[PDB]
Amino acid sequence: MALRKKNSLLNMANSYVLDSPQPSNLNYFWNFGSLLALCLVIQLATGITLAMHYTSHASLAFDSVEHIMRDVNFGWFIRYAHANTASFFFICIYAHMGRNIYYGSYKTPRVLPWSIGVIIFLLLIITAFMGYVLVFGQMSLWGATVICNLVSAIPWLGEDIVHFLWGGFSVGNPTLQRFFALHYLMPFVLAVFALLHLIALHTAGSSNPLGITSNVDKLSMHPYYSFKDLITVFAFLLMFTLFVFFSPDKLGHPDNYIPANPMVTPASIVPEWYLLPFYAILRAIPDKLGGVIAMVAAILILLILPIVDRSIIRGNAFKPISKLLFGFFICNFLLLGVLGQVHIEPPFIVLGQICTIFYFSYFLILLPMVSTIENIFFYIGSL
Amino acid sequence: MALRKKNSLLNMANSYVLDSPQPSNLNYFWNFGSLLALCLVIQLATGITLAMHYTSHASLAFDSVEHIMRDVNFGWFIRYAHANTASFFFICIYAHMGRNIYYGSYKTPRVLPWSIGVIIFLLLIITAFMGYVLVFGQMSLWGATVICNLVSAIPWLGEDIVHFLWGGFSVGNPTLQRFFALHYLMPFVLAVFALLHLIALHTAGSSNPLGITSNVDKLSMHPYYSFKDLITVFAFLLMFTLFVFFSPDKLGHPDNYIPANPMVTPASIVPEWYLLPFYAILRAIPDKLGGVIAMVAAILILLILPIVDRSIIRGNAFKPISKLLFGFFICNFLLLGVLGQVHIEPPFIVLGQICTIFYFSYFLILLPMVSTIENIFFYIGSL
Amino acid sequence: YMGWWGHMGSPPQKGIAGYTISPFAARPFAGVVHAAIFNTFRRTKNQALFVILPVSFFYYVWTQASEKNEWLYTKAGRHELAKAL
Amino acid sequence: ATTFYNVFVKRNSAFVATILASAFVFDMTFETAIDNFWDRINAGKQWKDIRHKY
Amino acid sequence: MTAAEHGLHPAEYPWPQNGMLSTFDHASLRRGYQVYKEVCAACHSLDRIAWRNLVGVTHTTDEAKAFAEELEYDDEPDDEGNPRKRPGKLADYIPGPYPNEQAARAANQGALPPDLSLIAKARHGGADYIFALLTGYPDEPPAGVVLAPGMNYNPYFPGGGIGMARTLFDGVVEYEDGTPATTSQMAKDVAAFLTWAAEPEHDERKKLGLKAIIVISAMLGLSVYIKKFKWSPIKNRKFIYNPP
Amino acid sequence: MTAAEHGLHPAEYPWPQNGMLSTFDHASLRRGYQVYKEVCAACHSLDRIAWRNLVGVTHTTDEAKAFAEELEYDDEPDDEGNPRKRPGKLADYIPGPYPNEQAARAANQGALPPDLSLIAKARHGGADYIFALLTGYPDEPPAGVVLAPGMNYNPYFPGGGIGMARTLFDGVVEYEDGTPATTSQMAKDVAAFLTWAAEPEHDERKKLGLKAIIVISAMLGLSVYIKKFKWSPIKNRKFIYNPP
Ligand code: HEC
Ligand code: HEC
Ligand code: HEM
Ligand code: HEM
Ligand code: HEM
Ligand code: HEM
Ligand SMILES: CCCCCC[C@H]1C(=O)O[C@H](C)[C@H](NC(=O)c2cccc(NC=O)c2O)C(=O)O[C@@H](C)[C@@H]1OC(=O)CC(C)C
Ligand SMILES: CCCCCCCCCCCCO[C@@H]1O[C@H](CO)[C@@H](O[C@H]2O[C@H](CO)[C@@H](O)[C@H](O)[C@H]2O)[C@H](O)[C@H]1O
Repeated sequence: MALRKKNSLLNMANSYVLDSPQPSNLNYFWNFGSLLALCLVIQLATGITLAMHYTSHASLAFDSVEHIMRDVNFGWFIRYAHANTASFFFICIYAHMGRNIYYGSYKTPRVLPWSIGVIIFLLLIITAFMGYVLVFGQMSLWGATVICNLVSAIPWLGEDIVHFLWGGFSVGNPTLQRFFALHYLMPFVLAVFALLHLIALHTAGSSNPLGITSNVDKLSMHPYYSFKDLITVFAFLLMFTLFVFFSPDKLGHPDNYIPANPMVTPASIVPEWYLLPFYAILRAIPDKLGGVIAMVAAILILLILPIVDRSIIRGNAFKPISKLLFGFFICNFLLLGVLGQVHIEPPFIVLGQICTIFYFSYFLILLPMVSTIENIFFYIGSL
Repeated sequence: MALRKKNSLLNMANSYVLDSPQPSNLNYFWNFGSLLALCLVIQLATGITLAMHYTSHASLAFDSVEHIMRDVNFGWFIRYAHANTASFFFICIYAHMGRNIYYGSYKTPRVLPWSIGVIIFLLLIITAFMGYVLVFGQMSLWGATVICNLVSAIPWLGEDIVHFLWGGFSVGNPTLQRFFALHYLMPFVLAVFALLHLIALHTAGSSNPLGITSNVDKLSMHPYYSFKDLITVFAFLLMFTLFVFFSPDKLGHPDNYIPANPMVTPASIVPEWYLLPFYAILRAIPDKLGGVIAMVAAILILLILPIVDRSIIRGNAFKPISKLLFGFFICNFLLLGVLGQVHIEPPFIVLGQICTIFYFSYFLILLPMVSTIENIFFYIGSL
Repeated sequence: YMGWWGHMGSPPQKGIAGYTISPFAARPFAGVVHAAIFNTFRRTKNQALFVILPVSFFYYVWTQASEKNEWLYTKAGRHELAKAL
Repeated sequence: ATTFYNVFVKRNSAFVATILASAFVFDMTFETAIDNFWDRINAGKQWKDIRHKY
Repeated sequence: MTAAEHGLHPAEYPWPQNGMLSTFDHASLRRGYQVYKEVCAACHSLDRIAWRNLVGVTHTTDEAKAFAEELEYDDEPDDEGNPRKRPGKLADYIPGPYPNEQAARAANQGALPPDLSLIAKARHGGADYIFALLTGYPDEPPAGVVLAPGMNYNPYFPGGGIGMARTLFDGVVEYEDGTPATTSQMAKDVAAFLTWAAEPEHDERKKLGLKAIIVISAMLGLSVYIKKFKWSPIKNRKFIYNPP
Repeated sequence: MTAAEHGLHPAEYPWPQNGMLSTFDHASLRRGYQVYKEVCAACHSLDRIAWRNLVGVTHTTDEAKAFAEELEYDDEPDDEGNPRKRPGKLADYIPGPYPNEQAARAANQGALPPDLSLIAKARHGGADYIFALLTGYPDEPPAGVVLAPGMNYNPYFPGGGIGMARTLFDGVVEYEDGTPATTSQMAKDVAAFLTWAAEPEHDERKKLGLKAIIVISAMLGLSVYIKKFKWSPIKNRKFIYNPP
């Protein structure tokens, strides 16, 4: 017996990166998982390095970030890499989730990796939210203030919970120091859940773009998918290079280069772009608590896809009507993102409400209807 | 099939904490593994909490620790728990390693868990060394200075490496901020290696005090060893209680309540007690590089126990001469510890050299001789 | 070298009958007083030398070293200290 | 004993409810008992004992 | 929002540093330093820049030491513990015009002139915004605009009323290199200088970027060849089926 | 090392707070505060203690506010940005006698009197060391000891020559509670007060410890019963072997 199979430690690595049997027909949308692993490795390497030069105390935080930019050798690179890779992490995660929804990756027997995936996504959001506060610029402070005040909506105990989160009566030094400790921790938690969702997947294996079994025709993970993953690693590095070296501030807000000032309120307080669709959903509901619930529900509703999809066939490759609906769902999610950063003004207010209704009706009405009708069309159409 | 066996995630937990088949005759020295897990959980919980209130900048570090002691609710407890549990972690680890050496746990087929265990021990040492510097009192600073200057002994590049570690020309702010980031990280690395050494063990299972196979007579981990582990959890908590609540500074050095001062040198610079034997070994060799090598070798030599033990029988339960030698080896290691904190004065200088020779001769001469002779005595004695 | 329940890797077992009784049917502390006194005495007596010999030797060595060191740093020990350095 | 077993012990839901209710009562009574005992062994020494002078 | 509330968007000017392979013009940086020093520094600090930062960018070691040595900085107390001053060193930061915010506001009719070290990154528009703002004070506010007391009309500033008056007029500075100091020239130089102050890694970053782009592109090309090479047995596979 | 180089070891005095269940004596703490304030505070700071810390320990809210309000602290600058003072508040820290180290050393023949907030933890011996040192200045140094200039002989201090002279003499303080202020009484009170300053959680910590000890002991006893209960089928197992 080969050592890679005999030794239990080597055999675990072998099972995931070498002998792992994969479908032979995965397309390039199966490359996002390893890109997400790459973003995670870059964030750990850059984040731990920033932590060696950053000071979490509110009197020094913003200046420690300027010290990183100006005095630490290659500090500018490490900071820009960390800030831009946070955006790339979300591009890759939305692509990965888009692939999973289009190809029916959430269907049995893969409900459990999908459900752990939904938690990974929530952990990413919290991680990135706390990391952004650490700069302690204007957007850091004011974004923390408005987002943490959403917790005040929790009935009875909400205000008490907010003061407890802040460690005081507004966002200040206690808040910043705790966000640093939690920002350092959360990526380790996220790496554990990423590993868990792959262990859960390993029972059924990867799905594939046709939606059929691949037990008939498997390929080893290495060398086939190893070398296929390198192509997108270098494509990603080229995109990364263009942002980090040539346009390092394109994805950021200029106001975060002003030190936090509790007196002056910035013109517009908006989240980072990757949170914008959830913010538009929150704005759509007039009630404070209503808005919070809708915003959370917009993520938690992903957990019901395994139920509301009634199709007897996995994925959309062969479903023209499902493909059209999916296209509308995606474009609506991008429009919600754009509406998350407009001013609360006509006619964007009503538009945001219609887009919010469409977002939820995809899960609750349209997908169950369309998937039911397509079942009948496949059966009658092929009689 | 039971869900605990069917579901792959549940089945992994099941395999380690519930159905795991254990020998039915483990004694209380098999309880140190779960005590070490308890110390690790306490250090993670207390350490992450301290990180929410601590400031790593040299101008604020010592004062942030006083703020924790004085102003943070239960800050005194969290700090004393963290500081004392670091000592308990080493008591438990020495007991655990003592059990492993006495019972032959390093012999085939358990070389790999033992070898990963040696790395765990090195990671513990580095973790605790960096954590102690974070207080930035007199012992923090001066202990960092002396220990980091040992690296200057590396030929050719040693001085350059030290300046690179410090981030400057002496121990200062850059050093403290990097030690904070690495102190936060290292426990996560240590938890991974702890898990790895248990996965490696799971192929052969636990050894037992008789040194024979337990494949004939197994007991489930739960409820038997679960409930046996609770006894020592509460015994540990009682010891912890007596230090943390009634004598929280007994194991510490008063000089670490003086703020770091690069000008004034403390009367005596000694490491924390748990590093003292290694320090005595270093002092024994007059050469700087010699001393460093001996000190590292004193830990790395544990890796050769699987080779130098020539016995055909696992462990010392039935070996009167090996038991006597083991007793001398242990007491010598404690004497080395005491000599690590005496002044460099007669007659402790020569004593430290004799004890150092005995430490190494156990591995290189005595154990191979005694184990060879006992093999012959067992065979002839039972003819 | 270890399997799992049902195929643990034991040589075939045959001819052994094992018996036991329910924890609810048994007195958990039956014979505790006898054990605590006589069993512990037997167990301790048989291991006593393996502790006493090394502990007593290293304690003696330490005591001699620490006493000499103390004496060398008194007035009376001045001359012997001068030679020792 | 049968009655007691049947009501509080037999169903785990009831057993856990009884343990938690007992923990609540223990917690409140133990607090009060320790407070009084601590005050008696340290009588005349605490701020509450000298406060009246000021 | 009304366009006034947003402020007019600045033109895109062709800066020397625009361009993937382009550095700053260091002669413009030097001239911009002189405008900062003779005009802006009366009201604005540049607190994140040390004298050593100018060296090998705009000035030699000696010129920068000379600037530092002309100033007095707080030293460590003397032996009786009394305060002392020392001459400046290269390590020192360029000192600001005011001791605190209150003094700054008192000198500027309530308005607080921001520190300019990050201003090029802290405003949409960057260099273009700074150039547009400095050169965009009309002689007369558009009819109908009511300025608050101590405000000046400037369309680039959101709301239109800014607490900073026009400061650049032809020949307020005499450049040491003989360049005609027009309003436009000084605004261009100072905007370039402040852009440098906000991002002093700029020139190095873009050159390292060029190296990265080249290597990564080559590696992308080779990774495509190697993937296709390894995959060709799978892609080229053929089957013959004979139903059993 | 010589015994002189180590310093004489202090006696173990029976402090009220010695004892697993014992608090500080708060009346002694109050008297010790008064010794700090009237004797030690001339040379030593207590920088880690705020006025609010005394409240409900040694003083009422009003007494502590009165102490704070008698002092002036630096306020925020006024509207012209000029410095201002304000009266003290409970949040303020007790102010030290010197502006800096240099001033402190100049007043004490070169020696620097340490801050006393942590001194009970920062010295082997704790309260016993402080009491021994304050009461252990002999009238005459042992014959043969040569003191360096500005040094005083004290055997408890390592090396024997300390820069602090004897300061406690019978009746230097008049206690407000009528206690006779002897050298010994004042040294005991101030040592108690400084021990409190180093560890103000002391009283609460020990009471929580008592609760922990009781609960954990009970749980240890019950965990032994439960382990033995669950293990009895294994311990009681019997075998009959019939060789096949
Ligand atoms: C004598 C006063 C004074 C002089 C001279 C001065 N400024 Fe200002 N500046 C101000 C004040 C006051 C503000 C704040 C205006 C406000 O917020 O209403 C300001 C604001 C600015 C802003 C920020 C506008 C914004 O978007 O918030 C920039 C950029 C600026 N100044 C650059 C310069 C440059 C470049 C120069 C000269 C070369 C200069 N200033 C000269 C007083 C001055
Ligand atoms: C007028 C000066 C002066 C007064 C009054 C004074 N001290 Fe000091 N004290 C010093 C100086 C100077 C040192 C430093 C001595 C040295 O390091 O040689 C010192 C050192 C100490 C030390 C530390 C000794 C060591 O181990 O390093 C303690 C404790 C101490 N003082 C407590 C007190 C207490 C308690 C009082 C009064 C109730 C007091 N002092 C009054 C000047 C004073
Ligand atoms: C999923 C992984 C992570 C994500 C998505 C993430 C995201 C972010 C974001 C968005 C910021 C704000 C960046 C900026 O605009 O300046 C940030 C800052 C920071 N992050 Fe992370 N981060 C991750 C992992 C880590 C890790 C593991 C550390 C280890 C400490 C860390 C340390 C920091 C520090 C110190 C800062 C503040 C300095 C700065 O702004 O650059 N991060 N992070
Ligand atoms: C740190 C974030 C993540 C990492 C590193 C990660 C990694 C991966 C990897 C390597 C795979 C196998 C290869 C592939 O299909 O791309 C995979 C598959 C999968 N992931 Fe993720 N993932 C992450 C987040 C998520 C999220 C947020 C979800 C869901 C909401 C998700 C759901 C899934 C599912 C369902 C699969 C199986 C898809 C299939 O093969 O059909 N993952 N992931
Ligand atoms: C194996 C686990 C760990 C060990 C052995 C350990 C050991 C130590 C030690 C010896 C100190 C000096 C304590 C003192 O005397 O005050 C310390 C301080 C510290 N540790 Fe840890 N530690 C561990 C895990 C962690 C973790 C996971 C964190 C998370 C950040 C952390 C954060 C800190 C901080 C902030 C301090 C400085 C404040 C203080 O001294 O209490 N530690 N650690
Ligand atoms: C964080 C530190 C550690 C943890 C949490 C840990 C945990 C454990 C646990 C739970 C076991 C099984 C139960 C037991 O025998 O006690 C075990 C066994 C073992 N550990 Fe450790 N351990 C640690 C460090 C080490 C070190 C430093 C070594 C070796 C130098 C070591 C070597 C072993 C060996 C050889 C075994 C198998 C012993 C046997 O059952 O015969 N471990 N450990
Ligand atoms: C939760 C699912 C993840 C599985 C790992 C969890 C833990 C796990 O394996 O538990 C067991 C309870 C294990 N004890 C034993 O093997 C054991 C075996 C024989 C006898 C005794 N006692 C005798 O009297 C034993 O105690 C133990 O303490 O090990 C921890 C270290 C593990 O934690 C980790 O590695 C992660 C981190 C805390 C290090
Ligand atoms: C950075 C991550 C930290 C290290 C973690 C390493 C990867 C995760 C491994 C944990 C999962 C182990 O859980 C289990 O492991 C075994 C051992 O290979 C694997 O077993 C799998 O491969 C083996 C042979 O390669 C097959 O006989 C088996 O049918 C198949 O299930 C599976 O993966 C999983 O059933």
